[PDB]
Amino acid sequence: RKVQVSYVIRDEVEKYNRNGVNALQLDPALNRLFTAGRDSIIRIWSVNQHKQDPYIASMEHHTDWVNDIVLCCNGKTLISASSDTTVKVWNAHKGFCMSTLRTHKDYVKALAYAKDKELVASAGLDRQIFLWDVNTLTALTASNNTVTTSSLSGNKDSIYSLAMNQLGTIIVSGSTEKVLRVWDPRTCAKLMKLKGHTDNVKALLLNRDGTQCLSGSSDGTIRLWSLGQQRCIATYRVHDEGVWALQVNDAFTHVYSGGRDRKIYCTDLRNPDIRVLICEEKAPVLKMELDRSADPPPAIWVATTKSTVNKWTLKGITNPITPLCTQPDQVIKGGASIIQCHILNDKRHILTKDTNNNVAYWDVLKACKVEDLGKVDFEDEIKKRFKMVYVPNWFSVDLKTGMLTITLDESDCFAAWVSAKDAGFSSPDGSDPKLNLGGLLLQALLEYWPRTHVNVQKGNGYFQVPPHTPVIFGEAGGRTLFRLLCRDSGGETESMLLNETVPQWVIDITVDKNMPKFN
Amino acid sequence: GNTCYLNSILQVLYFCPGFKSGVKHLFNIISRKKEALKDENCKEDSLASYELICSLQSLIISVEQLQASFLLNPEKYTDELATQPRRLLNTLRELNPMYLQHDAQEVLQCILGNIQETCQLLKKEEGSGIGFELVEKLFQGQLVLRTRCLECESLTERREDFQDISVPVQEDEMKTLRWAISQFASVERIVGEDKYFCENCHHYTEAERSLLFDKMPEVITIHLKCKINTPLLTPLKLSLEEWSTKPTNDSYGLFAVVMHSGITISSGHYTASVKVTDLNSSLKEYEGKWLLFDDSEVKVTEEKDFLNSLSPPTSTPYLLFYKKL
Ligand SMILES: COc1ncnc(C2CC2)c1-c1ncc2[nH]cc(Cc3ccc(-c4nc(C(F)(F)F)cn4C)cc3)c2n1
Ligand SMILES: [Zn+2]
Repeated sequence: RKVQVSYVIRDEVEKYNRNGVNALQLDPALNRLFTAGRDSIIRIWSVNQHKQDPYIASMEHHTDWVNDIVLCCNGKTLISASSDTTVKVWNAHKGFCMSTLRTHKDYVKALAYAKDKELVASAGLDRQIFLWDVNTLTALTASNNTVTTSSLSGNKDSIYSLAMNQLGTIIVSGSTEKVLRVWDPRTCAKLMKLKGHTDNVKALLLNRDGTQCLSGSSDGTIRLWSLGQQRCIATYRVHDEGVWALQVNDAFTHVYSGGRDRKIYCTDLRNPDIRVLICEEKAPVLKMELDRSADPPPAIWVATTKSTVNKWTLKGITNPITPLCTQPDQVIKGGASIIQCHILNDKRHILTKDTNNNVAYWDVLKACKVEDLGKVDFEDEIKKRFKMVYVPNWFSVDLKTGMLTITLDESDCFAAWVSAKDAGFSSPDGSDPKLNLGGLLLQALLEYWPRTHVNVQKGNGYFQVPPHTPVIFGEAGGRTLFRLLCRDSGGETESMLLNETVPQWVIDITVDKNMPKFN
Repeated sequence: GNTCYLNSILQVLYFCPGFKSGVKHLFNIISRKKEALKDENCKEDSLASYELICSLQSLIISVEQLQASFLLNPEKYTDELATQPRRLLNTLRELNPMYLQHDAQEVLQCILGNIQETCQLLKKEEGSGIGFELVEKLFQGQLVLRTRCLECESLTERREDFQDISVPVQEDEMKTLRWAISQFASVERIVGEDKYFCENCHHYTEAERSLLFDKMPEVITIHLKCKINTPLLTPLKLSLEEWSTKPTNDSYGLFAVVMHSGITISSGHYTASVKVTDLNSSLKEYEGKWLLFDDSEVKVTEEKDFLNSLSPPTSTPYLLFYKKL
């Protein structure tokens, strides 16, 4: 119901992940790696040793965390699940968003894939799993706009993992319900309620023909289940804390596991005594992806809460508790997440602090960085820039992505009325009216929208936000309605979607050019 | 007399371990101060709280005198058995802003809080001029309010104190005490419109508001919410290791039950019952039996008769008490 207008303060292209990565996907034929960073940016890299800067491309059409990604059709299509309650379909070769299914009610957490059927499934916190055909989604445009769900129901709590076998005949869902719920993706019927775990499950796996299942819960227990027998055949205890990521070899023999305890283990399912500590990462493991260039996997990629992604080799050809790797073979370095922020007393500028304690100075009005301050004291610098003039709060700062996301809500967006002379806008005739910061910023964001262009002007008449500044219209709570760059407002499709999406409390100021008034 | 709601919990407190010697060695200090000021200027508000300890000591001395004679209905002999509760109730009502019948749990918490208040008032004149940890280490414990961010699975911990454990009966049919304890202490999930903002994740995540027990008192008091004439299962032995922070094998045993008679709580009659163990002095004849208190009449009844008086729907229990075994 209540719509808020947000925008991201960033560089036009962020090469490195400004946040952690939640999922990994590897293209074997093209030697490409897809990292689903929590900074709403899916980054494509090259996995060659010959590369020194292995950056390839970015896909930045998402809004919140990106939790799971899936490659399809020999690496031609990709499907991404995100915390913005959307499931996006992209071209994997050229890295651009093709479609955005806005079906989930809550966060979209996991994706299951079957490559023999080219079939995908999305699950999240909305207690519903949706099935999709890949070729049906790839043939979608603004004209071809027809695709509903074939939902599976039954989950008595939120879902956190999903998996399908290679043939695409059995699907399983892991929830905070502490119970694995199995369905038939072909007939959409409840099969069994495996009742073994005692905590939330965050990783699932299946063999090729869908006969055995692997489960990794937050209780430190890995579990191997026989499908036809409806029972857990084995429970391995190789981790101190929760198990969050699972991988298995081609023959469905060894399980590769990690989690809160950064230790990663390759444990033989037929004998748990045959386990090797691969490596202990610096951060808790979020997800892993095996290299399948040989039946003995050569290496494995690990994505943790940190921004960097590692590639650890698997070459045992020691004995006790030695980690198999003292340091990773390859490292894809990520950025630094803006962890702390403070708004000055003038409500015009912002002082931010990232992971490396580097302080930065920004102008939220102009939507740009002013300068980088280095490793200075944050509180001392806050008290060092002390301006006495009072300005009301007219916005909010958000770091759900790791970057600056400025949000404006209808209730207090137009609350700031500052003096033009105090705002820094020097008129040649020495004039000084009162200016609304919210209205000026709204007109700067919609500067490239011809519907606001009334005879003709273009902008607020004082400053211009960068044209690459991503503007978002989102519902309070988690729902994201629309997203586009500023300069992209000139497109006819974007213009119509704005005409339909822009709320009235933004229209009456940016289009009708009326006074904001009070309350 | 018409003071059953107070007399029941008074009879219950009489058989609480450490309460007797505790109030004895606490009133010793008050008598010492009286005589010391007799040989040698405090606030009246604290003086009122001082006096009820002496009143309680006189009461307990009279109850000990009545126990030695094995007189089960002193109504024809001594009116004191009814006059002393009024002497205590006047001071109680004076010590409170609150209010012929009222809550039997409110008066229990009020008496315990007044005893703790006078304990603090005597503490403030001991080191500035064990003994004063009576209510704190008999009925009050250490509750823990850890909630877990289901994303990063981090725990945020908070500590609180508690004397009573209010507990419901039915859901919104025969529920064991485990179910009723879970209804109070188990998990409420945070997910949906209003999620939990995790500082570690810096993000909206799911959470689990759960209650836990860290350090337990010597006696556990259990309040039972209701009126509902449908009782539940009342287990004799009890252990709180299922809902404990640090799982320890400190088990407890039921030893006192306060029951309510009448549908209307406005003028319902409270009846008491207490089990007797560790009677080291002499009386093994009463060892294992249950004393029942109805008005001025105390009776001895076997354990099975009392357990059948509980189970079927005449008088439903209102308060339970479990001491450490
Ligand atoms: C604990 O009673 C109270 N405590 C605290 N306040 C009170 C009064 C409310 C201010 C009472 C209270 N209430 C109603 C009562 N009717 C008769 C009495 C006197 C009596 C009580 C118990 C015994 C006894 N004791 C054992 C045993 F097993 F402990 F050895 C066995 N028998 C039979 C013998 C006489 C009485 N006392
Ligand atoms: Zn968290």
